[PDB]
Amino acid sequence: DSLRPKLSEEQQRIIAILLDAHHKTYDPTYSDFCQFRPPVRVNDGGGSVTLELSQLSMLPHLADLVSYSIQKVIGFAKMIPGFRDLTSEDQIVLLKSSAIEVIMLRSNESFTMDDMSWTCGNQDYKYRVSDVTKAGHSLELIEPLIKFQVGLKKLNLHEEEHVLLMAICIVSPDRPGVQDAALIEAIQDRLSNTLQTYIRCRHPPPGSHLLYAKMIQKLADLRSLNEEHSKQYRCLSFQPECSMKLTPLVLEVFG
Ligand SMILES: C=C1/C(=C\C=C2/CCC[C@]3(CCCCCCC(C)(C)O)CCC[C@@H]23)C[C@@H](O)C[C@@H]1O
Repeated sequence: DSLRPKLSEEQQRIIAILLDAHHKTYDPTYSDFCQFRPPVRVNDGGGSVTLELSQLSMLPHLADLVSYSIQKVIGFAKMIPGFRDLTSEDQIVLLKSSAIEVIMLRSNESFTMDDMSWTCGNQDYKYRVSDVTKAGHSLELIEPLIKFQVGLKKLNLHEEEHVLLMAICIVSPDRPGVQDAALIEAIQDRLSNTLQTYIRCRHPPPGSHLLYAKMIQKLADLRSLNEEHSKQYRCLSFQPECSMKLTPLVLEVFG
C-alpha cells in the first residue's frame, strides 16, 4: 500500500498550533537565563560525590533553569489542542509526570554534538556532564541522558515532529493517577495520527525510514530516564538545606 494521505485541515491546524505554542514557550536565545541564580562551578575534577553533595554549586542555577522550564512546559501543554478538555486534576497529573521528560526532549534544541553539551550561551551557560554532577546528580542518569540526546539529535526531527513528540509525551494515558485515560488516549491518538501522517507525506527519505517507531522508542527511553531522575532527586532531597537550592515548583513536581 504505502498510503500517504494528505494532512487534514484539522491536522494542519494542530501542527500550526503546536509550532506556535513552542515558539512562544521556548526562547532559542536563552535570554532569561541571566535572571536565574548564578551558575557556580567548584573544583571537582575528581567527581567527588561527597564534595558535590556538600556544595551543590550548580543546583541553584540548574534548579531555576528546570523550574523556569517547567513553567514553559505548562504553558506549552495548555496550548496542546484538547489538553483544556481534560479535568484540571488530569492536567496536573500529566504535567507533573511528564515534566522532566519534556524538559529532556526540549533541551535537545540546546544540546550540541559538537562537544556533547547543552550550549545556551557563553561558557557561563554551557552545561556539561560535570555541571550536572555539580547539581547533585550521578552518571547513572547523566550518561544515558547524553546517549538519549545524541540518539534524538541523530533523528534530525523537523520542528513539526519535535513539537508533536513533546505533545504526545505529555498527553500519555498510561501515567499513574490519571482518571480519564480514555479521553487522554483519544487526544494522544489524534496527535499520534497527525505525527504519523506528517512523517509519511512530509519527511524525505531515508531519514523517514521507521522514523515513527524510533520516535515512539524515545518516549519509552524517557520513562527510564524519568525513573532514574526520580531516584536521584530523592537522594538529593536528603541533603540538608537542599530545599533552599530548589524552588517551590520543583519541590512540588518532584517531591
Ligand atoms: C532545561 C532546559 C535546558 C537544558 C537541560 C538540561 C541541561 C543540564 C542538565 C539537565 C537539567 C538540569 C537538572 C538539575 C537538577 C534538577 C532537579 C529537579 C533538582 O533534579 C538534566 C535534565 C535536562 C538537562 C536548556 C534549554 O534547552 C531549555 C530546556 O528546557
